[PDB]
Amino acid sequence: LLSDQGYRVDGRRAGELRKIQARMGVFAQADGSAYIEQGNTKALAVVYGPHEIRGSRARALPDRALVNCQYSSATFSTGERKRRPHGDRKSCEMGLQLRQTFEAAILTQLHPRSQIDIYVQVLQADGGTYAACVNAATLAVLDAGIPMRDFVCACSAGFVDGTALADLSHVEEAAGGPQLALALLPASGQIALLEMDARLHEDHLERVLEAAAQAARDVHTLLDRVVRQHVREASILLG
Amino acid sequence: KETPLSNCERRFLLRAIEEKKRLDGRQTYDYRNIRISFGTDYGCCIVELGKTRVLGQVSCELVSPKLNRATEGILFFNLELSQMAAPAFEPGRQSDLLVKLNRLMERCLRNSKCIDTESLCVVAGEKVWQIRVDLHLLNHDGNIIDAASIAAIVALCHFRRPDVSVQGDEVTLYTPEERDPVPLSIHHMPICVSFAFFQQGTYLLVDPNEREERVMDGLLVIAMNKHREICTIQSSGGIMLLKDQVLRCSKIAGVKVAEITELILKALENDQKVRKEGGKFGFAESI
Amino acid sequence: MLKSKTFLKKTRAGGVMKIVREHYLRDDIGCGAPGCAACGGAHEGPALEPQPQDPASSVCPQPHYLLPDTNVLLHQIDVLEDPAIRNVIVLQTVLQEVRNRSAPVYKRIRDVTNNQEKHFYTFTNEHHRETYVEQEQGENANDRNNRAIRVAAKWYNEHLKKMSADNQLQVIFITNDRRNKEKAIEEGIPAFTCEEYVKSLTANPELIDRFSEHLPLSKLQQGIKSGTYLQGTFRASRENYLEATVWIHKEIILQGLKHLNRAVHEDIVAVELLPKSQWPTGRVVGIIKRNWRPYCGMLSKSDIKESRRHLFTPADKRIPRIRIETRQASTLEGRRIIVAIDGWPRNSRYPNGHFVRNLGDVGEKETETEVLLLEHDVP
Amino acid sequence: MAMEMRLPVARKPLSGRDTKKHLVVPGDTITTDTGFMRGHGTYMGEEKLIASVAGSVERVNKLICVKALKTRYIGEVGDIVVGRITEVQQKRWKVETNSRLDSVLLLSSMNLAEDELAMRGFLQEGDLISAEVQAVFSDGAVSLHTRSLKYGKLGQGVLVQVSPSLVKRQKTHFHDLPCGASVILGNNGFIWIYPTPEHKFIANLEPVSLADREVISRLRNCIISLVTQRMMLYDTSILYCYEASLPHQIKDILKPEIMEEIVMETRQRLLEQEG
Amino acid sequence: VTLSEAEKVYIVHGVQEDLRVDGRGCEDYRCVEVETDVVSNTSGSARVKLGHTDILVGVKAEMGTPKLEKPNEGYLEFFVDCSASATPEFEGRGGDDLGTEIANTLYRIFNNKSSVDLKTLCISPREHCWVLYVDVLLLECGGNLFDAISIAVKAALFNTRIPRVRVLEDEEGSKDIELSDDPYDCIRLSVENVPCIVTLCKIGYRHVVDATLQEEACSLASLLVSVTSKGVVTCMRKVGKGSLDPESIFEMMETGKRVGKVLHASLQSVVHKEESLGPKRQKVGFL
Amino acid sequence: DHRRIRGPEESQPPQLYAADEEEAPGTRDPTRLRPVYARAGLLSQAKGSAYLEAGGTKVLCAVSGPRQALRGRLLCDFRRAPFAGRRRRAPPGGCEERELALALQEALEPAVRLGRYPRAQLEVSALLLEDGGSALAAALTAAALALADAGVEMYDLVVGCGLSLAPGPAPTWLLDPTRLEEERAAAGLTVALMPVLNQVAGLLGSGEGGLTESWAEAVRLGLEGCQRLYPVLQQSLVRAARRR
Repeated sequence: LLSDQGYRVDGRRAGELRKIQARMGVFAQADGSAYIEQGNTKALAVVYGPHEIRGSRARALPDRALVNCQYSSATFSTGERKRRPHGDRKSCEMGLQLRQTFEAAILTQLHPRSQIDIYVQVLQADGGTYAACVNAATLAVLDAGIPMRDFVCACSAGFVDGTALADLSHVEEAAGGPQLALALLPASGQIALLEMDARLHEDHLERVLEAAAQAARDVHTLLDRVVRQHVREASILLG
Repeated sequence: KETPLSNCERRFLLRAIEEKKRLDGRQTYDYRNIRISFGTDYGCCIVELGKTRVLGQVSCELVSPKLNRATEGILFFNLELSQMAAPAFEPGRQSDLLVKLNRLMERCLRNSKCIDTESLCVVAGEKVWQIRVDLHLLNHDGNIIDAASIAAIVALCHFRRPDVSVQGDEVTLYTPEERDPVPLSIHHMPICVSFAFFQQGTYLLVDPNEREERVMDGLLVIAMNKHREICTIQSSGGIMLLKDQVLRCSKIAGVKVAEITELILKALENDQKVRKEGGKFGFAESI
Repeated sequence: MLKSKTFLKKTRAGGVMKIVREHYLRDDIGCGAPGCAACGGAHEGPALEPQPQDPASSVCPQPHYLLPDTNVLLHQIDVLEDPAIRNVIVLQTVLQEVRNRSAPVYKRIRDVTNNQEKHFYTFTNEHHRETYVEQEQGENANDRNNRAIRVAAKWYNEHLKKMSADNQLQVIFITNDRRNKEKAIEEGIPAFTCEEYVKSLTANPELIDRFSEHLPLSKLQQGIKSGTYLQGTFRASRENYLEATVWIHKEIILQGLKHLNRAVHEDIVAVELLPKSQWPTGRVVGIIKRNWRPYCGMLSKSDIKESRRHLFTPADKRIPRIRIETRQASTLEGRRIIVAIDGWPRNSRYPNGHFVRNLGDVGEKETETEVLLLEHDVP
Repeated sequence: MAMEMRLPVARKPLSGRDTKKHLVVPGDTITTDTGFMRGHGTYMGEEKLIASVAGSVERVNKLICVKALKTRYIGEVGDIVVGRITEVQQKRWKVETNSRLDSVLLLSSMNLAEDELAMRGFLQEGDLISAEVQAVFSDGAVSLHTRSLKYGKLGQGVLVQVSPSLVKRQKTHFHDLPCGASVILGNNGFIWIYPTPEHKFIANLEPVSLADREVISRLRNCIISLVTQRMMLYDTSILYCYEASLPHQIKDILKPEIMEEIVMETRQRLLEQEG
Repeated sequence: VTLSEAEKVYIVHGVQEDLRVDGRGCEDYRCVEVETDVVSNTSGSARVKLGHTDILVGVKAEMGTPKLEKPNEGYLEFFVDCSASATPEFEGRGGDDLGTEIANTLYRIFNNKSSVDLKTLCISPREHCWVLYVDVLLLECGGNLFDAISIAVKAALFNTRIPRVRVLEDEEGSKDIELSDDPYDCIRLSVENVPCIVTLCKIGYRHVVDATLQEEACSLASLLVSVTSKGVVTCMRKVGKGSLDPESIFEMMETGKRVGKVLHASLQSVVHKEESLGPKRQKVGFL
Repeated sequence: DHRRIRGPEESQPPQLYAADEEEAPGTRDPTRLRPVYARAGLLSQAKGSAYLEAGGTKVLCAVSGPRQALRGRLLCDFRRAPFAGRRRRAPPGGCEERELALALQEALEPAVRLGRYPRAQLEVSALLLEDGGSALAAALTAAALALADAGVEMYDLVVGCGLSLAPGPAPTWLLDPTRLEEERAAAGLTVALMPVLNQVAGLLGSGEGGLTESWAEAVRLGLEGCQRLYPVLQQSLVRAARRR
């Protein structure tokens, strides 16, 4: 049982999100640090900013910056203990898609011979891991002041019983089967990244994609408040 | 150590894209002429997508099952880039493209529920079939995704496993001399179609080859079905695209999966009619 | 408001693992009655027929509503399907407990619920902010469910009194245990039993309704060589599946599932003799050699469209019904499949088995041909 | 020997802002009046000026830019800077500041083949130097030069790294306080604290006396407290922080309550003598 | 390479006269922050915050084979992920080096058989016992790395709640296990014999408790002493490139047991203040 | 995994299935050393080598030469032989070997001066053939002698001895135990000091139970043992130099 009489397992309808709270500037030792939580999924993101290349100096590109992303899950995430060394295949992909989304809109043009590292550590996974990681990395980058095209927000969506669902939990990704996560920058409506692993029929596709994008826009209407609230309580202390 | 592309190569090829003309002479919506060949033994296939050869092999054993999943069989995939395929494919250097192909193939042909896992269980908790498929990239001149998906589906269709008989607790297997090996249970045939996006989503292309991948900036993969169900999609290359584009892309991908499913069925029928009358390898349609 | 719920469930891999789920509490849950204006009006969904015409109150009540317990909903479903009983509010906790307990009861309740004419309103009590309860430590789950049902009933009483314009709509609570009715009186609400209400409604004739162990084979073959235990082949009968025989090479009759210690048709078993006053009757105490084979048959699916465990009726009548663990469960319906058994645990009435292959739909020539070949074992 | 543990106190919003500075987040639109040139920290999109870093806006008669709150150090011409030496290359040294690249120091600027092997001796790998900025290379790398003899290899002292957007653009950064310690307020995020010399380079490796050391270590903790409470960092602020630090002993001022009362008293003094 | 030698000689002359760079004495910790039960997917969780350095420890419960050496009671397992969150110096492979070493030390700290009562962890001997998976995930390394890990693992083992399981077994296979309800679970570990690590890093003639990054980098050698509550001393280690003269070992050993008494009593008081205060209250804050 | 010949999946040692009660070895003098047989320069293709034997404990070490402020870095690798001890370890190992390698590296750098080796490295390779007793100390001593015969500059040799505690009602420290005396043991300690400069170079010892006085007595007894043990190593290295 997933959705009957319009109500889900968590007790929320098909359109609304989870409760997500993002905090900026955790680790003052680093450059940019963000901690976000979407329901019970905890995500932590650290970016060390545009520092020069320390070793292996042949990697540097002459025109644009280089973006390095590494995804590491905690060993105590789910019930079964999993080991991040010798379990690299799932992670290698999750890092390379982050590399794609943050070479998409980070403006590498302004930083020649520059390395930007984005490290994301997940502390407690409860479904929708990828969207939480992308949102944490976006808040972390906008801490450190790397100038980018647009605020980046990601979410997920499923399709059960003729209705689209937004922001799945672990239960709904477990039994259901249709997952579709996307990363979106809302100033131009351009979908930055798609992920979908399903048996979904073609005639429904557009519908769930709209709902997915709609959920992403709701994320953009929430985190923005946090960012503005944060930057407002910067300026009162300055001038 | 690979040879770099000229500036004039880039300029001339983009100018060729701006008037909707490829290099070889086909249109924008044309796959290259494909060819399916089979090996001697069961489950060995060679797919030519057109100057691009992919070898496919299916092996199968009896392994004790995983503890959480006691009543179905395990699928285990390995797509390994051979050294002969490209001069820059030294072992350990190309990890990124390796993971990006491997996980896509694994997600498609596992989470699509393409071939049955529940038909494999012999004794619950003790003995179960375990299917390992191996795809080798032999020649690199185009989509490894499309040719790999074609080779994996053809190898899953052509493979046969030896019979086991269960009587009480006795599990008695037989040699391929003693019993005919049964074919494997398949629900449907999902397949991958690759789309190339050029200069921020203005120009849509199908099936880029080597130069056509070096000049592009966007790649998209749509996996579809005979019954026009979409299995998996994945974007790569760092591009930004509107949803109208993927909505028009699903239709063309449906037409293409229908045609290639026709080609695979002709391939299997022609190979079986060859092996009914003396035994050989059965070529297959190259159109 | 957000709260958190904690479970300590087991796994399939014989293991215990913790679960923490989120749980939201919404404010906009409507009461389902148009007499309230704070909820809003006439949700396009099912209503509760405001100011109902009296079906037959006539003895105890005013015009009112019915709110049942779990056990009355499991037992008096034949009473509650009847078109005379017309306005009943169903809580979500009771419905989920029914979904855990019995499949076709849940099926019939869903089929009455989608029927508009018999007005049922399903109430999301688990997410309403007034009615949510937390599990106090030192309390079983059944006690938590009973206290939740009682608190929601008191909430409906207080909500239909004050939030309405004038308090003229009561709520009625139905139970089986009279002690639960005493608890409901002591806490709050008026209540009645199922039997007293179904008698004193009015207009009677429309609504008068209401393991043994298995010794290991070493001790078995020791007792056979030494004495009383005697081995043989098992044989069921097509007539009565409670009755069976064992050949000894002399035949021994054995009946009852307590005596039929869960051995399938053609096996090698070891029988103990009963005392001679209860007769040549015997009882299975051990299994020497299992001898199973894949059976043809059909997969009768349960009415839950989401569940995994399913029931399988084989081809010949000699084989007990097999419970399997598939996920396909929809394309297999109406097609003859073959199923192989894997063991019989102590706990269940039925064995456990597994799917192997699909043959074809029922009625086609090739499918019935290969089925009648596989049943009589022609190679 | 006593140790202390405490429960972690949750942060409080602590509010009157009274600020009209105009604030943008990346993605939204700057108001376009015709006759703007361009800005840094923004870009052109669909013929519309779109800001690209969250922060405040600044408007000049021709220039419209976005000022962020935490960036790394940007190359500016007339600034003095402190840096750490990383590598010793053949014709130049590599100096690390909190800039987007490691800064380069050519040998031709340093006031002292005969130079090549002796280059290692008088400027050790890993010391601390202070210099003016000569010019900026094309790719954004910053080049620095020691013109006068007030620059050079530093003494022994102590170093504190801060964010570079928390110091004033005010002249005469070299402050020798009447407390007994001199301080260099770099235009990047470095603050250097060293005891004052009376003689008015060579490494004076004699031990510094105890009162001078304790004054040096009182300035350091006040600078840490100021940058923690996110206030501007300049000379009179450091003096009022020293005066507010004088009642408490030195170890205890990194407890957050003492930090709060020191910053409140200092901000009150700066506001009441501001005007 | 991390700091110059003039500032080295300034730090050592500050050390010899009882005023370091922050103004602490010879034998004084800075403020230590201990937070109980952060991660809500574990059996036990702790967060520990010292200045710059951050250590979070999660403890789960699992079932498994006890061993063959010690058959009738259970054991502990440690894994340290020196993550890429702390420095880019250890990013892909350098973290598993240092994250090895710390883990090894913890085995020695728990190689007592008198450390934690392992006879509590037995379910039924030779068949099923509990395995405490203790995982140490440090967020940011800021100096004096071994103290905060020990404080964190002590706090996390205090928060550890293990569910009460009794296993019924029959003459058949019968793996049916109860997992009784009511999560009351009074199998809380007796932590009063679990030791804590104190470093005593040596800078000059004087030895210094709780060096920072500068104070470690100016130092030659270091002594690593693990002290229990009462007076019990488990393993000692010399860590460092430099040498160490013999009477300094005895001086640092006595100072270590003194600091150990102070730490242990203060940690017990603070964590009892946590559980005394509003387990439904306090609104646990990681911001 | 696939670079070695695979065999069975899971194997068990016979001693756990062995049904016998092995007696304790009894009572001895506490300062009863084992006889020491050491010789240096045994190997040929290595630049320097040493072989050390003590009762039932055997260890061999060899040093690869220097290869291409700036400071030398000796990285040391410690492999145990796969047939040393009752149970057979995996040929990579991976858990305990890196733990002993850190003890080797943190005990050898006070010995080897590295200002005379800019931008170079040294490879100290120790191999433990028979785990008869004190395993870490014999490895330290043999690595010190091999580095000395190899011709790198030092300040002093490194002499190390291990200790152990019998778990009786009166805990009495034992010096240089055998493997059975470690199997019966509760707590074992290992020290190593340069005897001329009279400074401890590294101490590593796991505990089971003790008090601060007892650990101090064990440390000073180990110092006495190493100072006592030194001259045999001296005369052996003198004879090895006379072969040159």
